[PDB]
Amino acid sequence: ARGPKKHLKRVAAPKHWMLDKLTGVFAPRPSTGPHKLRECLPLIIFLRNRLKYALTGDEVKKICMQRFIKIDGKVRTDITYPAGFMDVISIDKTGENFRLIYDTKGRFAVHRITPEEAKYKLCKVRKIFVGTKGIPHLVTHDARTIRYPDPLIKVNDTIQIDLETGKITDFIKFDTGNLCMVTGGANLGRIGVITNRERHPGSFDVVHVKDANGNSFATRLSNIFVIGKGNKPWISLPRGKGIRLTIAEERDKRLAAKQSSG
Amino acid sequence: ADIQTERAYQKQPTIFQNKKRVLLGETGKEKLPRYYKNIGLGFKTPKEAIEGTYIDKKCPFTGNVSIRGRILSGVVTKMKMQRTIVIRRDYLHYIRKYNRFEKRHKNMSVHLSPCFRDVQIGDIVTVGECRPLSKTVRFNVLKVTKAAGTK
Amino acid sequence: GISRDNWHKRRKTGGKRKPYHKKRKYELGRPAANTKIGPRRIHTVRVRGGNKKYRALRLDVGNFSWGSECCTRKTRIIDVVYNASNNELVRTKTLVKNCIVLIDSTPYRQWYESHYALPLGRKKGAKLTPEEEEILNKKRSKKIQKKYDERKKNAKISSLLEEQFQQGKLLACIASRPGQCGRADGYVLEGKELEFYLRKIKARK
RNA sequence: CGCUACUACCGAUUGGAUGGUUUAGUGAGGCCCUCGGAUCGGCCCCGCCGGGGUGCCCUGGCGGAGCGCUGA
RNA sequence: UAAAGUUGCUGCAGUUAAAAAGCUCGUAGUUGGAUCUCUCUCGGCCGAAGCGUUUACUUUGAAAAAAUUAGAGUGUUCAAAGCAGGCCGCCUGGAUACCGCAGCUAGGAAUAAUGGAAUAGGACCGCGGUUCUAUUUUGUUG
RNA sequence: UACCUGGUUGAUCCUGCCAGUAGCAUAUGCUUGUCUCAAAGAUUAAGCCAUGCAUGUCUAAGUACGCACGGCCGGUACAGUGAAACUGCGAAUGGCUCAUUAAAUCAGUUAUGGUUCCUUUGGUCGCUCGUACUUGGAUAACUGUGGUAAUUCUAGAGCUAAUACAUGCCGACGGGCGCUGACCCCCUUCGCGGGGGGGAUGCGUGCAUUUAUCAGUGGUGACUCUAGAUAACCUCGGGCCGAUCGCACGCCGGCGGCGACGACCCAUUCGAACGUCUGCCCUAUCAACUUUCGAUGGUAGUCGCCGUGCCUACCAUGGUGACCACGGGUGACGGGGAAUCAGGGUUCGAUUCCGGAGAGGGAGCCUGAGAAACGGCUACCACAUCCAAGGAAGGCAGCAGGCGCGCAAAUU
Repeated sequence: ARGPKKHLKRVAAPKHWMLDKLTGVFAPRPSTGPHKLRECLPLIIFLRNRLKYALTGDEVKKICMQRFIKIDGKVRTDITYPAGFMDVISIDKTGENFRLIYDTKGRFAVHRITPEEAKYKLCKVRKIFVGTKGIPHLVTHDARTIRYPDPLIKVNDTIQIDLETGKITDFIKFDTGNLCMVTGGANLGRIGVITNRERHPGSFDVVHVKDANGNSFATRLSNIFVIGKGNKPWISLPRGKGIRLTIAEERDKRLAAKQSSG
Repeated sequence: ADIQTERAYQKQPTIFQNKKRVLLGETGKEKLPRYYKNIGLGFKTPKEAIEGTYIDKKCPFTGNVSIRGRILSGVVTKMKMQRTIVIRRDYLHYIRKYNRFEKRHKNMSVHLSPCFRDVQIGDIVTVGECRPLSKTVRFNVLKVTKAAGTK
Repeated sequence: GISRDNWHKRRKTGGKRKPYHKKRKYELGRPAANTKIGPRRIHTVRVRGGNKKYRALRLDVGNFSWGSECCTRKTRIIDVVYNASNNELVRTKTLVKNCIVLIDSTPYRQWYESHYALPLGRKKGAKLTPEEEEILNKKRSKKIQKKYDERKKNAKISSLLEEQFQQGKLLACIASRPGQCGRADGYVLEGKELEFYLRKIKARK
């Protein structure tokens, strides 16, 4: 009531931040940005909770105000800045680059990438419109407006943009057989090949996806993010390759790893 | 069959009816262009809408309304309002303690365009959700199915 | 103050409604802009989101359109003669949307003179005003007169439009909302709309 | 049925107690007076010599008023 | 709250213990007998396109906050808890289930239902007879 | 653990309750050695409040002539730290409480193709065709004169700034495009012949703002979408296209690199608002309810950010009910959820998370993107503080603390 809220209770925060309940009452309310509040990762969470480079939010503030953190090639001093899917985090002082990719359990993994792969990112386009004297435009999941896109790029396709120039380098059409990632829901974090799309006019479309090991799942069309042409990815996948293991195989692998390593 | 039965002039706002004509090429009322659209979800525009003359700003086919949201159904119970009818929607509500159901109903006041003529009490009508058209009306009749007990 | 909420209203069944909150700012209403005819006086009101509405209180000039010829000119508003909502909106002469007004015909008539190549029409009493017959007769080359003739070939004005042009006034409809935009614009009545509104005014009088 | 352990209804009661529940009048009010406008303001008809595109006239401090012109 | 099968849906009782209306019609409600096993496009098993008579089921698949509850792991010194914990900088976890009803999606059709031909006012075929013509032509547009 | 036991009789079976029995929640009594976690003025009084605190804020980068301090030349505008004050932003979050509220709130679902949106992030930002080497009233701080018993009251006088604010077109200045047309040349011919391009005093040139064709650029299931084109308009209370700061010393009267702050407008980032598809407690000793006063619908408007009887005028009599309408009651905020496990259920949920509402009771507003805000204002009602009796100042259901109420709840 009476205008926007500026706080976020720690228990009302997104569960994929893996925050604990005894640390405090509040969670870092992510600032407005290119990614939604519930499907982002605030810079403080990444720098403190994941990378353990800082112990408190003050140390995260010191790191960020030393202009050491670059998100998508731009220095970001906001510690609650919302970093999201496919966003590139480059820390030049320590010489490592990360790409925010969901792990198979629906959480943002600490996925280290080579500096060559840190120069671009994949963006799913959200709408294409024509404005201002017949100039086509393109809106991505990253809230980037790219003017003069290729006429073959339509909605639900993912483009590849160079971060330095912010211009489209390549694109993948949304079609069966193309590799994709699920960015929302129960199957969030899973990687597979698109097999079939069911269209429901006036409602949400359903896309069916099959893993490398043949597991088949489905999700709404808005949750589909095509990664590469065919079954090969255009980006580097996390330690797990998008395969979701059942709890039985997870336990079996954990027990085998415990046995082998002492 | 006068259309102008109100204090203001009735016309489709999209269609311009004052275009200059040709004297030697005009004998009698030539044509009045008709504005109509096809609504989505596979609903066919009725013939009486395309070749009719009625002015209905709330008509899903020849008006300013857009159908979006719930597609429902019901039976016509009352037809005593201008371009508006009352339909009844019957359903069974589950009571968990007794593992049984009870009959319940809700009446919806829906807009009926003049493209649906001779709709009778008891017919099954398919309604589509639109913006609030009045205090209680939020649905527009999209298709009229004649009752099994009809002529 | 003035409220536009629906929770002060009886339910569809007819039962009484008990408010769960007091009046909100976003449910407000404002007094009407009874836009009379007079020297231009427009007040600005700040609205939700910081935007601006133009509450016109007095207007005597509007941008009206002659639809058939596609000739829209800035014209003076002379009178209101029909309102489809309330008679008192004609008696007190308020400019609202879809109200029938009398507008000057001088700009449209002058453009028609710049169009004029027609044969003898209504030129009995004459005018004998010099430097005005240039726009009708002029000196012109052959192909210019050919173009003017080919324009005359497709010149056709309704008898009611002529009868209005003789009196110096035209019937028009306000297609804008002066109390919300500050502009009283519209289009000149033509065709069956003109006939219908002429019958309405005649039956009223 | 001549004893008490036994609030309320009916009270030839209108004697009393945080008791606003709607008619009919009056009436708060952001003054949204279109009747209001001594005041406050670079030219408006000057005091006069700040000084020039001509120690010679398109001038840089209104000393200073006149319901005449305009401005919130 | 359980005990209370003393509120009974599961699951009570009504001859005599408390209890069936004096009797009979009757609308809503509830319940209701048998019976039915060039239609469709790139390459002689594929997306589209489905009025199959809408459904009710049943079984799936999405979407359903966290915390709580159930539950996986993890010697808090044990436990309630918490989301965390060793190896002369590296390994991990921070799962999963359930989330009623009502909405959305997808097989087979048992079983309340709904019965499409009965004055035939019921597929498929030859007639285009004034009309829109791959948004009329198919050498330099008639 | 899917459990029973005592009590009617002289005795017996049975209905049936009373009592026992275990948990849970509030109070209370007695008792109390370690150690970990931990509820806590909800119930009565959304009763009343002394006092203190709870919302402020400056970077290299809006404004510094306060010696208030301070430097290395007191003939180099501003060296620096910099209190005050103007400007900007926040104060609409948070915290508290549960009074009101029974399709209301709320939950799941869906829609905005019916709206607004500070900020963040992309970010149309020489697309206008006839003093720019920097423009103007001011006013605070500061200095002085004061008034009042009194307040975070303020007046008069003397100074002085800007990021309250640009009404420039020296720059793309040749333009290009579409026009009320003085000159021009052609195809078998000296008889009015049907058809082609340049040219100026004279007119105009952007999606936020309303009244317009064929393509109907690109989309949607569906637009009266987006884009385009022509004719015009463009608000006393104007309208966007930049009148400013940042320590290094560098380039063939000029150019340059990083920034900061602004600002229209597009992008649902955060939202908010509005749509009732379904689901809510008891009550018939509540059976009909709504329609001078909108009750249901239609038409046209007003208002509103927008859809809408939201409001007005006219028109039509509708609309809702035994599948409980309407009325009444609730010791009713809704939900997540909490108290036994036979299975099924019965109760509870003021209470830390989500949504709503309120700030003694009503009502009306200013500012602002956002409030009908109360640690904002203006009234009335009820209480209540100081007074020199003229007046002035109030709102703990914030944290603590008091009084009161109580069976019932902590440290100014």
